[PDB]
Amino acid sequence: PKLPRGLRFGADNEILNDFQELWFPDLFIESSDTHPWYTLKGRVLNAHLDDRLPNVGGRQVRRTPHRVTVPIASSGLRPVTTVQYDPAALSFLLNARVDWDFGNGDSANLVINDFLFRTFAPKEFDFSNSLVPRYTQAFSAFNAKYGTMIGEGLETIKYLGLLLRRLREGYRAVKRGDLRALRRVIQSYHNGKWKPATAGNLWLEFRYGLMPLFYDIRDVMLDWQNRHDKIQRLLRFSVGHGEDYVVEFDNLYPAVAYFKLKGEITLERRHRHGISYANREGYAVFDNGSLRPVSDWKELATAFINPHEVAWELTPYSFVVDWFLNVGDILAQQGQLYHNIDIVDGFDRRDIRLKSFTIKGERNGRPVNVSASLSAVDLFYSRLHTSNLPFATLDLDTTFSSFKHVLDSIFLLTQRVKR
Amino acid sequence: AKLETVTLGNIGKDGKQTLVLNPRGVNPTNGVASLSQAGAVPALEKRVTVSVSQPSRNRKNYKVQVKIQNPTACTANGSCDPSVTRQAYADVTFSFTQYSTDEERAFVRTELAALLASPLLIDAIDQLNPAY
Amino acid sequence: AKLETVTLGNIGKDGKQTLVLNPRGVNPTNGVASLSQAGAVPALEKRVTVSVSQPSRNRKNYKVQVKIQNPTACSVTRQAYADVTFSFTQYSTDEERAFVRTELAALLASPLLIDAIDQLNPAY
Amino acid sequence: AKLETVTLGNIGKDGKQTLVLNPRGVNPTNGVASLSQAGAVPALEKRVTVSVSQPSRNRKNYKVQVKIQNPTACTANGSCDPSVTRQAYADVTFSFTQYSTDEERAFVRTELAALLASPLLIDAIDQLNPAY
Amino acid sequence: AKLETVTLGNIGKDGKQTLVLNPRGVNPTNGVASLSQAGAVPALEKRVTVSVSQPSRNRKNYKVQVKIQNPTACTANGSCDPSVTRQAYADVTFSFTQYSTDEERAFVRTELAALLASPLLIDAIDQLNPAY
Amino acid sequence: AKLETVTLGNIGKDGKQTLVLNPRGVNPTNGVASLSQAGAVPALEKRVTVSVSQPSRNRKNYKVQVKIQNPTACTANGSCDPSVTRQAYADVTFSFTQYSTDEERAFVRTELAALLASPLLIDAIDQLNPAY
RNA sequence: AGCCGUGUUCUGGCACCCUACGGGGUCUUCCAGGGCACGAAGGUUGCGUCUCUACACGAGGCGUAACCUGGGAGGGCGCCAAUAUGGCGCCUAAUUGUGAAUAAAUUAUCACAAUUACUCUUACGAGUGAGAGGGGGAUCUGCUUUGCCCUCUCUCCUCCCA
Repeated sequence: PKLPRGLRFGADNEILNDFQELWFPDLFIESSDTHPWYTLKGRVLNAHLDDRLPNVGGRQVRRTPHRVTVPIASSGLRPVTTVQYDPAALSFLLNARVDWDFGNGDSANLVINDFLFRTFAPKEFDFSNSLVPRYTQAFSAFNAKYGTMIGEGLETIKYLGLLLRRLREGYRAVKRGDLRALRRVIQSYHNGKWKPATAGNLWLEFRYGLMPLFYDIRDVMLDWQNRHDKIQRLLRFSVGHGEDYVVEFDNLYPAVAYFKLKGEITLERRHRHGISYANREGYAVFDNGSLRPVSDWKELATAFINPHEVAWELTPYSFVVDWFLNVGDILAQQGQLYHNIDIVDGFDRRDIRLKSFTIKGERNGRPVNVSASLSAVDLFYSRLHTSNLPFATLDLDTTFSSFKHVLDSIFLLTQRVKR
Repeated sequence: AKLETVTLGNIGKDGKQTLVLNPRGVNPTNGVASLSQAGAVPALEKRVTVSVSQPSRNRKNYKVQVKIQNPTACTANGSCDPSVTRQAYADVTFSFTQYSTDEERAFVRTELAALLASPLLIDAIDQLNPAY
Repeated sequence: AKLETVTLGNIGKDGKQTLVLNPRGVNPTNGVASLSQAGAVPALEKRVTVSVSQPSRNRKNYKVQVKIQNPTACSVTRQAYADVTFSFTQYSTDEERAFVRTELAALLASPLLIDAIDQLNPAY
Repeated sequence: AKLETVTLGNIGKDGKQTLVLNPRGVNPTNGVASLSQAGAVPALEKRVTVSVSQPSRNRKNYKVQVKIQNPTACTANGSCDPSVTRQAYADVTFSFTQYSTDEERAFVRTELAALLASPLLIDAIDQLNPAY
Repeated sequence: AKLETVTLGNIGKDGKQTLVLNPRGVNPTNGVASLSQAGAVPALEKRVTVSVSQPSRNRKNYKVQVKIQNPTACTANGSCDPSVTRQAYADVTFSFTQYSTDEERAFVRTELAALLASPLLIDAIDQLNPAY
Repeated sequence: AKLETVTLGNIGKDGKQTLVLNPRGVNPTNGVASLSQAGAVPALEKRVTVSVSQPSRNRKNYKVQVKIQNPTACTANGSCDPSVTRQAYADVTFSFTQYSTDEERAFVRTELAALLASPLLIDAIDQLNPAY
């Protein structure tokens, strides 16, 4: 009651998504008239008619209420919502201008507005046989289509870990206290036998004496963020197939049995399916109230290169240890993106959309001429969540366990840094 | 906590008056729900605001702010509508952590509610007398 | 100021057509409510935005703004739009505010402004 | 397109034999469904495979392969179980565009079927007679 | 080789426990079908993987691989989530020639089962006592 | 190591603006200092980085570099976060032979200052006009 | 051939500890000496930058947009071998129109000019699919007759190096 319909509380009073309502909502019937009136303006058989009578007789559609979700992952992926709108009969307004000049004194010319008609809706259809095949091949080529980027990401993250380890060595040298031994890393960048000039200082030979290290760190962590972005974008596979289905509308008489209206309506129905992947443990209970942003990822990288920093003259130790700790925090946060990755969500959607139409008036010798434009009011749209996946999936846990291992190791390394 | 007509019954010195704050809306730019007593002059009405700040990345602490404003009439012997002369303000900001608990939240609420009625704060605000 | 479906009848040169404006999300970046045509596509075409900016260090002086936008296509080939801004002081009264609203409506319905809008002719 | 016992009717020269291929399975490593005649010895079963390759970034074309495998028994007068001596292959390779039609591709199928029926291919395969 | 619920009865030292293993998705990258306990958490703990590599220029010599894997875990006194303190697992590998016969393969299966049932392997694993 | 506060004056065309630059640190790699305005915003804080080099191997002359940033700080930007819209770069570079003199350096120094103060460079830096 | 530097390495010590006041084990490198190999932006144009020139002008290098040479990856086709797949060969931006084209007509080669994915009038331009790149930092009580991070830029035979 406190939270909106599609939400619920957790153990420690944390915002969470109510699956029972998300995937199994309470349908309800509705018969809310939208345009239960039509207006004819003009003259027919020398009779100016401008009445306004109703057109809608009875409505009935089942649908679901309004819901709210919240991302259940660091990347911000939201869960899918079960929705239904399956009108018993379709609806399409026709703002046509019927007119026809017949002999023996018989002319008609007027314009119709807010005139709709109900017709059958082909709900019974299933393209599973056509959609299921279009996953296996995609998965098989996946590794052949992105193994390159996954491998370069795996090496980039290990390179980040190596950089952080070298930085940790330098910091530990700083903490223990030594000017000459502190140059262990300094010799790892100059590519040359650098000689001293005078008596230096600990913080002086560490604040920017490691500019190549800082530049490398910034560059390759931006590199990893960029690849990361794509990689998590790569954890989703949506595919759909569309076909055309022409339909006929029953006869109708906008006037009082003065002229008949017939023709055809062109629609297409497309069946779509989308599979997703994420953690299989914390997906149900993902703390959205305590997470770090994504900007601090750039913040930490640029901090050491920032030539504006007063904490180097007040508390170097605190600032550098906080740098470590926040890096480890972000690392652990992104770690959950690769722990036990399996099918977590799945939706199947069936939707109908008009494309074209045709109109033909026939009362006596095909006297009517129609030049109208069609527009729909009600379209069949049914999107249901499903958990049964009757086909071989692409379980991407084994191919990501390495990344999880790497991030855990790096977090251990950085949390091992003490004041 | 949906908005609706709030009617404070007995309030005041002798405890006889009542207040009816009608539902204005919620400024969404800052997530602030507002309530006003029935009138016409925006400058001559008792107003109340309630706001609910979730733990930001730079804060990590739940906040509830509740404000009350009451302006004086000092209506003049003619010459136009009254003029705002004095403005009584009250502000309360409650604060907890993420693993906060309903019970001690209501506890602090009721503690302050009964403090406001105890004789200490009575003459502390009433007569402006330093707590002594 | 509840947001709901608005049925504007007797509009146009001869006051015959009707506009059905359903509400949308109130823009949280600046607190502005929106209404759009019944749809489907015209929803993202036609627009009516409403905001009531309360006093601030630059306002003082409430400012109620109403913007209307009509794009005409055939790709949007033309775009008409209008904007109304009522500035009201804090001591202003709803008497004053309804007077002003009703006066502006009666002006737009008066012959002079139909002449100056529809055919775009200065009062001469 | 569920796999299922395929019973190919009149078959061969006079058109009197019949073939019964049981669904084996579908190798997903390359997305290929396998059918095989009911028997015991894998080396002496009639085999068939069908695959459909979607258009990829380096292909951008619909592909469908149908492969047919016919070993010959040549069982020896005792001395051990039969050994494979000869193996006939058939390899059919349909390829179409993203925008092609069920019409087109059914039509070209039935074209191929009629062609394999027609007298030309008859003696061009059976008799090994060069087309002339 | 349809995949479905497998009910492994009369197992353990006294042959009284039962194991229910449901199927999961088959590894497309190398074609490996998997079962695991009915769940919930033990599903990701216990695993049974089966694969059949068919012949090729590398394979000749069909190869049937059957891995079983049982993680023993527990909960520290004070912890919440169980940690795996041990991992038992075994691998069975059949290599058959293309001329192999269902006859041969079947008795092989049965002989392996009977050996596993025999006192010899019984004590050779249960107690890890070599044959002497 | 430069740790001195500079109280500048006669800023802008009117000459009535004043500024103060407080040190922020030293960059122990290239002999660079850092000075900023009092504040807590990049756009509102003006940057002054002086740098002095000595001959090592790549060059045989000194280098006195001076980089000043005067970002345009906008007030109204959708919130109380004054951002930057126009970054004002001012880069000065010197090169003195190792056999030069403090007299010569002061000579160039004062000539630069006087040209900057005169109406010569003002027309080319502010109004952007060529030498007619 | 010198050596500048890089790498390769070994001798004494730097260091401790031990032995016994006889003498030894060592790791981290470095101080000296010794053994051995080594030093190359493909060309053009265009932009920002470091240094030398100096009236200016220019020059070298740097980082880079784009252009050409070769080379590679994909590359399609056929030839195939035993299916899967292994091997062999051949091949690549292309299409249309204008100049030359033979005495006269075509007219390949070259040049010249445009095109590139679908639907929309074929007018301008719009929509969508696909990919490429960049910026934003994007979660709290949002919608959803769309399934889900927002937005900017570029391409519809490609990508990579000298």
